[PDB]
Amino acid sequence: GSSHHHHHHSSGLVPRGSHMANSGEAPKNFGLDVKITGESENDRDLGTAPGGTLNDIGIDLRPWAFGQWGDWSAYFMGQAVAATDTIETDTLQSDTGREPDKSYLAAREFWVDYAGLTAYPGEHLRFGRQRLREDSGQWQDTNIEALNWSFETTLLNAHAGVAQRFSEYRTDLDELAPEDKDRTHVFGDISTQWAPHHRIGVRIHHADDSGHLRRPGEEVDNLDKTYTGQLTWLGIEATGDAYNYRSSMPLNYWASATWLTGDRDNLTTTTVDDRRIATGKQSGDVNAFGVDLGLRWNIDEQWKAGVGYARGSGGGKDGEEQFQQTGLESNRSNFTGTRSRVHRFGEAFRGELSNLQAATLFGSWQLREDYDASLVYHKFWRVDDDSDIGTSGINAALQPGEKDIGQELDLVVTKYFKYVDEPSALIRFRGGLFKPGDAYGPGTDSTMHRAFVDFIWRF
Ligand SMILES: CCCCCCCCC/C=C/CCCCCC(=O)OC[C@@H](O)CO
Ligand SMILES: CCCCCCCCC/C=C/CCCCCC(=O)OC[C@@H](O)CO
Ligand SMILES: CCCCCCCCC/C=C/CCCCCC(=O)OC[C@@H](O)CO
Ligand SMILES: CCCCCCCCC/C=C/CCCCCC(=O)OC[C@H](O)CO
Ligand SMILES: CCCCCCCCC/C=C/CCCCCC(=O)OC[C@H](O)CO
Ligand SMILES: CCCCCCCCC/C=C\CCCCCC(=O)OC[C@@H](O)CO
Ligand SMILES: CCCCCCCCC/C=C\CCCCCC(=O)OC[C@@H](O)CO
Ligand SMILES: CCCCCCCCC/C=C\CCCCCC(=O)OC[C@@H](O)CO
Ligand SMILES: CCCCCCCCC/C=C\CCCCCC(=O)OC[C@@H](O)CO
Ligand SMILES: [Ca+2]
Ligand code: NA
Repeated sequence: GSSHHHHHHSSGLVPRGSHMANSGEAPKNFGLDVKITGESENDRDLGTAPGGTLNDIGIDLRPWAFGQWGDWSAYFMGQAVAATDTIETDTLQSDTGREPDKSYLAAREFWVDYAGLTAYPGEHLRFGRQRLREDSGQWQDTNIEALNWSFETTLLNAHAGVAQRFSEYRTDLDELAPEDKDRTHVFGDISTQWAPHHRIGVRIHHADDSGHLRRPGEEVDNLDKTYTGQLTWLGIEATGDAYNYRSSMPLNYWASATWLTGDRDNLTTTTVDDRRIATGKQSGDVNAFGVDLGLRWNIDEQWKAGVGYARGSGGGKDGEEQFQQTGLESNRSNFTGTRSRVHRFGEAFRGELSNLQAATLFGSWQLREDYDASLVYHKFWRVDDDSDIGTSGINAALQPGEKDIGQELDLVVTKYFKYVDEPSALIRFRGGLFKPGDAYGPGTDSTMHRAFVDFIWRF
């Protein structure tokens, strides 16, 4: 069930001979996930700077081990990558002692788990570097060192945990991103299925930085923090089979509203002879708000379509209304109603919900467990046209006073195999075409793309 070590993986594949493939089989003690990935990307800086283009291939091997003894269990998954350039073989990868190598080894997960606090198999406590994920992917979808308690039953779901990055556990990245250094996350949620297939819930997340900012006069480089924060996200979420590709209902929906409160100390800098020097810091409250809404029409067993709107506040008095996400999110979810997860704000733009408004349209198709396809359109705007947006897959400056971020068309197409009841492999095309709007200004490329083919096999 939900405690299975691959439960959260987007692939949704089942190895031949596993207990999940046939319940008469014993749980596997080991396996191998093999991934071959090609990536073409051009041009992430919209032509404004040298580099930013990829046309490259790689292999990513992920052996894993699992043991189970009464209420105790334990899991390890390693990772070895070899590629022709530094492509993305991992949708959850650290965004980048921060220069990745073409080839590297990593310890992806390593945890121990105790399920004995209660008799519910959906209840367990997990300690170590582990996959944390909730269904929207907008709060947590990452591998991180954590102590996390899960409780999943028919009428009640709840979770609580703490997490913090201490290393990347990678042979090529020796340092943490500044945003992660000394940042502790505590989180939890409670929800209930108040009617068959409809859930309502509350969610909380708190991030606290124990690190310090550079002092005035000190040089500032890319490994220093830009701010320290104490931030709390408090949300309400309602869903009707939002992320369930097997739904029986004719309509599926999601609605969430999140209030971000707390305080940030923002480092100030100036440039002095081509160098960046700290000049001080300024504190201020944050009082910001995010919303994501979606409606999906299940037209028949195979065809679906829908619409989405999301907005993360921006700007405001001393920047207090600048919404931002936890930093643990992927923003990838099954929001098109298929077995494949899709980036909620574009495979190319990869928007974070921060000073950003997005309108989305999608269609999808699927056949049994054998195929799926999704076509997604997005239009993006800034909320406050004198404030930055958050992270994105585009490295180009925004022009003050322009709200038109751009538009994007994405296509995902997947074949599952090894008709197959429980597939053990897949081949997927995932592409996004991004058309920058007026916020990107003159001299930028008219279009940009990011496209992948992935072949994944689980043994
Ligand atoms: C404590 C904080 C970090 C978590 C530590 C987790 C380390 C776990 C790495 C282990 C991988 C899974 C299997 C190890 C034990 C397997 C074992 O000998 O089981 C006995 C038998 O059932 C099969 O060999
Ligand atoms: C090993 C480190 C532990 C850190 C966390 C401390 C745990 C303290 C005890 C927690 C208990 C949580 C269970 C509460 C809910 C139980 C429940 O609703 O019913 C359980 C019962 O009906 C079935 O056996
Ligand atoms: C229902 C089963 C799913 C069917 C899947 C069909 C796959 C279609 C794949 C198509 C890929 C390439 C599409 C053309 C690219 C056009 C393009 O880049 O235009 C750029 C230009 O318009 C910008 O001004
Ligand atoms: C259902 C069909 C959907 C897509 C159909 C159109 C064709 C898709 C072509 C694939 C594009 C992904 C781009 C990355 C592929 C890997 C790549 O560029 O390899 C470069 C080399 O092999 C290394 O030099
Ligand atoms: C700009 C986008 C277009 C406008 C969209 C407007 C959408 C309005 C937002 C939807 C509100 C969600 C209502 C909650 C759903 C669950 C509900 O109604 O009650 C849950 C239970 O009854 C609790 O027992
Ligand atoms: C343009 C983008 C916005 C479109 C989506 C807006 C709507 C999002 C969904 C939110 C609320 C819909 C109302 C919930 C209805 C479900 C419900 O209460 O069912 C009642 C119960 O009897 C079910 O069996
Ligand atoms: C279920 C039957 C098949 C799916 C039904 C339609 C859903 C798929 C359509 C999605 C994306 C394709 C591109 C749409 C272009 C949108 C566009 O240009 O919007 C107008 C533009 O002025 C900006 O608002
Ligand atoms: C089948 C279609 C159903 C879904 C319709 C789309 C979803 C709701 C659209 C409503 C509002 C979102 C658009 C906000 C636009 C704000 C805006 O353009 O501000 C900046 C403006 O100066 C243009 O650059
Ligand atoms: C019904 C299908 C609609 C087609 C439009 C989908 C847009 C998202 C996909 C993005 C880009 C094109 C995908 C096909 C392969 C692209 C590719 O290999 O580009 C090579 C690159 O060197 C282009 O110069
Ligand atoms: Ca470039
Ligand atoms: Na339990």
